[PDB]
This record gives sequence, C-alpha cells and structure tokens, in this order.
Amino acid sequence: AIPSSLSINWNNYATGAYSSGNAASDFGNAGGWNQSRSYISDGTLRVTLLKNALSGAGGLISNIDVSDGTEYELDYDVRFHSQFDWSRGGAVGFGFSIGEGNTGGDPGWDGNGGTLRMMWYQTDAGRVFFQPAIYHKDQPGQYGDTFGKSYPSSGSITKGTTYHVHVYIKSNTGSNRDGRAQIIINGTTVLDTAIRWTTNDAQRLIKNMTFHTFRGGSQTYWQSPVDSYIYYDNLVLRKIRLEH
Ligand SMILES: O=C(O)[C@H]1O[C@@H](O[C@H]2[C@H](O)[C@H](O)[C@H](O[C@H]3[C@H](O)[C@H](O)[C@H](O[C@H]4[C@H](O)[C@H](O)[C@H](O)O[C@@H]4C(=O)O)O[C@@H]3C(=O)O)O[C@@H]2C(=O)O)[C@@H](O)[C@@H](O)[C@@H]1O
Ligand SMILES: [Ca+2]
Repeated sequence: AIPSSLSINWNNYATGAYSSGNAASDFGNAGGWNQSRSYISDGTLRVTLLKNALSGAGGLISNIDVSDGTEYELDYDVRFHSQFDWSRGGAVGFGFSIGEGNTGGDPGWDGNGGTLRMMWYQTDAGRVFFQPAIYHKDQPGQYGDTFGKSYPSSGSITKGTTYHVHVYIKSNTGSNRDGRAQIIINGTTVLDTAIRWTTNDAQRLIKNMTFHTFRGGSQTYWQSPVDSYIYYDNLVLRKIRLEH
C-alpha cells in the first residue's frame, strides 16, 4: 500500500518486539526499518537511540512512501523518556519529503527537492528545544534551515512530557514562494512560513513521510553513553490535495 492517509495507535500489540513486517502492515510500507530498535511499550511505539552512535548507525531512519500530493498534514504524540539524556540533540518525529527529498548535508539549492522535519537541540548554556530542520531551494546552509525558530521560544522542553505535533506542508509552483511549511506543538505555532520547496515542477510533489529518530549532528559530542528511548503514539496522516 502506498497510502494517502493513515491512523496508527499501536493499541493492538502486546508489549514487546515490533518488526519491520509490523511496520509495513501499519504504515502500508516503511523502508529502511531497523527492528532491533523498535518496540511496543504499553500501546506506544518506542524507538531506541543506541549509545556511542549517531544517525542511522544508532537510530531509526524510515521513509514511508505516500500517494503523491501537493498538500499534506500529519499529527502525532512524542514523549522523551523521563530520564532521557538530551545531549546535543538530534532528529525526532514524522515529517515530509518533496521531490528528491534532500536531507543530510545535501541542500536543495538545485530546486529539485526538500524535506520538512523536526529536531531537538541543546545550546551551550543548556536550553533544550524543538526546532525546524527544513531543506528547501533557499536554505542558507548545507544542512537544514531552522528559520531561527524554537519551541518553546523561551525556556526548555521537558523529559517525560507528551508533545502533540501537527505538521502541514504545501507544494509551491514554479519559482514562486507559494508553498507552505507549518509546525504546531501543543497548539503553539512554531513555524508557519511561505516557502519555495522547489523550482523544477517535475519534483514539486510531496512523495513520502519521514520517520527519522537519531542523535546528531556528526560530531562525537552529540552522542550519549546510554541507550535512550523516545515514545511515539497516535500517528494520523491525511492527504489534503493534489493540484497538478
Ligand atoms: O551545534 C553544533 O554543535 C554543530 O552543528 C553542526 O551542524 C549539524 C546540524 O546542526 C544538524 O544537526 C545536522 O544533522 C545532520 C547530520 O549531521 C547527518 O547528516 C544526519 O544524517 C542522516 C540523514 O538525515 C539522512 O536522512 C540519512 O538517511 O542518514 C544520514 C547519515 O547517516 O548521516 O542528518 C542531519 C540532517 O539531515 O541535517 O548535522 C550538522 C553537522 O555538522 O553534522 C555545525 O553547524 C557545527 O558547526 C556546530 O558546531
Ligand atoms: Ca497507543
């Protein structure tokens, strides 16, 4: 199944292992799954971040191919373990790819792809927050654009707290800035901007849903010496439009 909508609550599973076959049946498809790091914990999907490791080497980086569209939304709950080691930060949650789906230091300067995802980050002074990681035509650096936004805008996020995250994306047309990127967390708008995802219209469509949970960053101080856990629940995905 290449779905256009999904509603997953993991409520039908016994506490225990969660295979990529399980992931395929809930998501329709889920590529790049690493089932030794997925686990059902009390009606909840738990993802393990391995100690002394970053990116795919320690986390779970899955893409769910979806029905191509020009407008999409999703909702989900995310909770860090009550004893989570924040460390420097990393990627969390469900987002969207457009076109070639640029990530990982490959900026969308060529007008052929981008992504809408979210990170956590801890500053030198110890403030911890969520922040956008947006790859798009006009991203200023090789890595994701934050638009300078953070949730909360003052203070820090908190371990053990359930954050309800709403993500909405809209394709742009041609070379116009008439696309949209939007992230709302517990009712607060973190990001809501016009954006130019692409300049090549053959790559303007939303093509899959990202499910990326990892530490880093690529420097070793983003690592943690303990295995760490992030809990997801209530994923609702909905195609809104396809406008060729
Ligand atoms: O604040 C600091 O300490 C330093 O930050 C340095 O920049 C960071 C960025 O802030 C982001 O954290 C960025 O994340 C990258 C990763 O480095 C890595 O590419 C990760 O890659 C994945 C990827 O998502 C892809 O989907 C693939 O499937 O797996 C990849 C993999 O195996 O590598 O992707 C993140 C991303 O997509 O943005 O990392 C940089 C960095 O430098 O590593 C920098 O600003 C530094 O000066 C600061 O001191
Ligand atoms: Ca549940």
